[PDB]
Amino acid sequence: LYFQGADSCIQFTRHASDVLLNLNRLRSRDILTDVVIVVSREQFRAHKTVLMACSGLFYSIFTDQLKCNLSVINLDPEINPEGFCILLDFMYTSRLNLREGNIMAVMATAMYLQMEHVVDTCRKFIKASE
Ligand SMILES: O=C1Cc2cc(Nc3nc(NCc4cccnc4)ncc3Cl)ccc2N1
Ligand SMILES: [K+]
Repeated sequence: LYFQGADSCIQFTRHASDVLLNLNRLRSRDILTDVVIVVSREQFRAHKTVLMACSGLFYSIFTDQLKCNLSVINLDPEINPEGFCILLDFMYTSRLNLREGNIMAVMATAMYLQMEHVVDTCRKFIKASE
């Protein structure tokens, strides 16, 4: 479906989420993935443009003339791979699987990746939990 947006244009309600769903399908089938992110010896395949669109750290890395060519990126080995996995899934779905057992790891990983809206959200859920 579509609607008449704030401008004159026709706007498609599900378009952006459909694009993201299709990018996640590509990721799931390893189609056009162009980088491996390595965390504590676990490898995660992804699309650089999606990483950059969601993360300040990945934005800085891939706009750098030297680093934009890298097909492998190592993160700080103190990073929890589960924390990374949760944020990567978020990037491709808009859904953040936050819970008691993981929220601290997720918040620390989001801070490192410069995902400021996720960091704020984590703060609110920790602050309410106290
Ligand atoms: O009108 C349109 C818009 C459109 C987008 C895409 N792109 C993708 N589709 C899927 N899966 C569904 C699919 C697979 C194979 C054939 N048909 C549909 N996964 C990933 C991507 Cl990137 C494919 C076809 C069409 N047709
Ligand atoms: K670790």
